[PDB]
Amino acid sequence: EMVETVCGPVPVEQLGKTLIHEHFLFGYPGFQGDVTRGTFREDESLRVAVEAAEKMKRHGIQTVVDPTPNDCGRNPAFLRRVAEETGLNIICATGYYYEGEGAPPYFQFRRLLGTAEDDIYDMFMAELTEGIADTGIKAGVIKLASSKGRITEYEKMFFRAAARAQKETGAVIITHTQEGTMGPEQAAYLLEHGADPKKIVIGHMCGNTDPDYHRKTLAYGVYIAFDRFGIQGMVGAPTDEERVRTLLALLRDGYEKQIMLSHDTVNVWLGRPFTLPEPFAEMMKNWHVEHLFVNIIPALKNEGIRDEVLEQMFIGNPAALFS
Amino acid sequence: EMVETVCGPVPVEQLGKTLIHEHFLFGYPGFQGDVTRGTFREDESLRVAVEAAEKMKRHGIQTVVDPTPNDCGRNPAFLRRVAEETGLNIICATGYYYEGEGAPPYFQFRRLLGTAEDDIYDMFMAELTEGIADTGIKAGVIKLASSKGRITEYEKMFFRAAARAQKETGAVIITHTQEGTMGPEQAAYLLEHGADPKKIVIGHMCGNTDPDYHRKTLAYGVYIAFDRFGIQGMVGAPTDEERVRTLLALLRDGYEKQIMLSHDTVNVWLGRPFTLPEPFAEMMKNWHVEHLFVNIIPALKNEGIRDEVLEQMFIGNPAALFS
Ligand SMILES: [Fe+3]
Ligand SMILES: [Fe+3]
Ligand SMILES: [O-]
Ligand SMILES: [O-]
Ligand SMILES: [Zn+2]
Ligand SMILES: [Zn+2]
Repeated sequence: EMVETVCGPVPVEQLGKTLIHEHFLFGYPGFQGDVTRGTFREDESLRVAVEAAEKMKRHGIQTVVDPTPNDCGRNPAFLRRVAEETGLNIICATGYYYEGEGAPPYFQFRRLLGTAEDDIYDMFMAELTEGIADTGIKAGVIKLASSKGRITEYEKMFFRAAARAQKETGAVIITHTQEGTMGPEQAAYLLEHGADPKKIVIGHMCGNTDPDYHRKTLAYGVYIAFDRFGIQGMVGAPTDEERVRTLLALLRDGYEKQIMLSHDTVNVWLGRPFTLPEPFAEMMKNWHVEHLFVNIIPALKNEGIRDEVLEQMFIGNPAALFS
Repeated sequence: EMVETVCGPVPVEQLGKTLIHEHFLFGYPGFQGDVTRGTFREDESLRVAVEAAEKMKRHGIQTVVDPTPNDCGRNPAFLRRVAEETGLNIICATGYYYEGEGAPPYFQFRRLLGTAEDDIYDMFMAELTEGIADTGIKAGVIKLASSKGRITEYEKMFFRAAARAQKETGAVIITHTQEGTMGPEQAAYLLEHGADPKKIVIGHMCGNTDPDYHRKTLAYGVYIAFDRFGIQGMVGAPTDEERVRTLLALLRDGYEKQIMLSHDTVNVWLGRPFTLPEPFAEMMKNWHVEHLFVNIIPALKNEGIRDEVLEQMFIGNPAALFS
């Protein structure tokens, strides 16, 4: 009946229209070391974040899952400020990034000590049931991530710890797949360790344009997310045109109750400001929190997708997921 | 004539007896993500650090270089507190750890943007000549590090940025070599890019037990450090007995003016507390800041090493290095 948001427990029935995957803040591991030229401008960042939140509210969004990994600048206290200000529900995560772009040296060390998996489990349990540092904010989801073409042994420690923690807490698991790979593998591995498919979201599934890969992942009974609308050119990404074509094939096949949509936006980048070169920038020009509503949804409607299906995805699915 | 310490500029002539490589705080990249169970206990940590500082002072140490990488928990403000308390000079660094155990994803990303080398350079220049964040503390050395058997392209950006910055500032460069490899390569690569051998310390040279490897590194005119006394079995390290044998061979060959000594201790570990499993842990039992003075130095003296040579290493070499 309840889910933990950054402002405390909230009835699942009150979540309403939800974006399953967006980042208010995000930094690549190592951004901390660039503190002198890349310092965190709090007031400006909160402005940007609050504005992003208001744009979502304007399209009827009431809830956001922000699955920023512990090692990528996750900041629950900041999230709580964004939420207090806007009345938005924000659910945060506990978890580490994938080994390739995460910060593995620390838990790799604890693996040599032979305590890693249990320490990770302990960390999950603590942040889900007690609180994150001294914020007294609890995570509402566990965040897992795998590398391209592989779930590494480092990554598997997290997967195994997450299944254990989900068995103990009933927590929702949300994943990152890298460049359209390992969806089926992720679902299978989690299920083999007793994870509950109705509590799992395989993320970045839109990274793969082959509907059979999707059906293979969907066969496990898990949710899948097309959560990178707007992202074009970078991190191996397909086009929105392909995202839509794939999504339409699935919806037409009756998979609406297993699909959620989002953009994976990064509203404030941690570390030093940067600008993409307009080979990529203009390809990435619709990567913002309104893109789904302004561009994608109308396109789906013009292809015969009905309001009931849209509602299933944005409202009914998150409610079922968290309950 | 001056060098930047955490308490401001200091006459090089006043540095006195110096440990070239010790860490008051250190954490493996990713420690930040374990904040809930691994929170930073400031008061206790400052105690431990101040004590470590006093033990060094008691053995006549006046200056310590703490070359903790930016991405491994470097905390200049904390260092400044340790120094204010004890009167010890502490010189800190600017630099990132090696790829394999650092946090590469951030500057790897800026490489794709094609600005990495210049941003790193910009960071060096800023921390050496302006200050680190808002602490107003400037780094006195640039820290570089390479992987086992290789200096990676990621690492080479830092090496190239450091040569540039040293040409502009005359800053001292101090390196990490991984498991006794790349000493000669590091010196060659830095020299090829116009770095000054008399301002370079190739570190962890004690990781290799073959004197010809050492002579090859020493031929570039650089300093080397045997800076891991007390560390045994772990990270591929040899024994102190081997460290001593190798060091004796070099001193007997007249290399005293190019060698410095330290322990590479980690006085406070960042992230969650741990204990090394008991067979490794006893191997590592003398890994503490008094080991050199209580155990190693008397052994060198019993092998005929004179006071003048010891003084050359602990006092004369640091003076020449920083001037
Ligand atoms: Fe994401
Ligand atoms: Fe070190
Ligand atoms: O992501
Ligand atoms: O080190
Ligand atoms: Zn992701
Ligand atoms: Zn080192």
